[PDB]
Amino acid sequence: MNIFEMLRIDEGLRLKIYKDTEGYYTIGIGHLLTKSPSLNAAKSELDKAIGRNCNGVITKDEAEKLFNQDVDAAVRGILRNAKLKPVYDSLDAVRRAAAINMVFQMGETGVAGFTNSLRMLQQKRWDEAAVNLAKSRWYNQTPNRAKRVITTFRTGTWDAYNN
Ligand SMILES: c1ccc2[nH]ccc2c1
Ligand code: NA
Ligand code: NA
Ligand code: NA
Repeated sequence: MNIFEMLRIDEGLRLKIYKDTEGYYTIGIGHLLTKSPSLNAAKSELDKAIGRNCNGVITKDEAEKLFNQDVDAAVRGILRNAKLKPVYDSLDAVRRAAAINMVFQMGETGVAGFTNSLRMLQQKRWDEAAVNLAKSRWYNQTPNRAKRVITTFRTGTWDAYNN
C-alpha cells in the first residue's frame, strides 16, 4: 500500500467522463474536469489535459498519467502552504498518505475547514483527532471513504485498505 494504491481504491477508474459524488464532471482516477454544468466545457478541459481531441474517452495509460500528475501536484501544494506544511511534516508516512488523500478529494480550500483537526493531529492526539474529523460535511457526505481515511489517521496503519 501507498498513496497511489490508496487513492486508486477510493477513486476508482473510469475511462469516460462521469459525474463525481458532488455532481461534477470527472474522468480517470478522480480527475475533476470542471465544476461547470456544461459537458462541452468538461470535454474541452479533458482535451487540454491530454493534449488531443479525445471525444470524452481516454486510455488507462492516459488516466494513470493524469493521476500521477494530480498526486504530485497535491503534495507540492501542501509543501507550499504555510498552514498545512508543518502538520504534514509532523506526520509519519502512512498518515502523510491520509493527508494527501484529503487534499486530493476536497482541495486545500476544503482542508482549510479542518484547522482544529489538524492541530489535534500535530499534537498526536489520534483518538481525539479522529472524533473531530468525523464532525464534518466530508464525513456525512462520503462516510465510508472518510471512515477509511480517519482510521488511517487514528492507527497509522493500512488496516482500512486491506481486503
Ligand atoms: C496536510 C494536508 C492535509 C491534512 N489533513 C490532515 C492533516 C493534513 C496535513
Ligand atoms: Na486520472
Ligand atoms: Na487523477
Ligand atoms: Na488504514
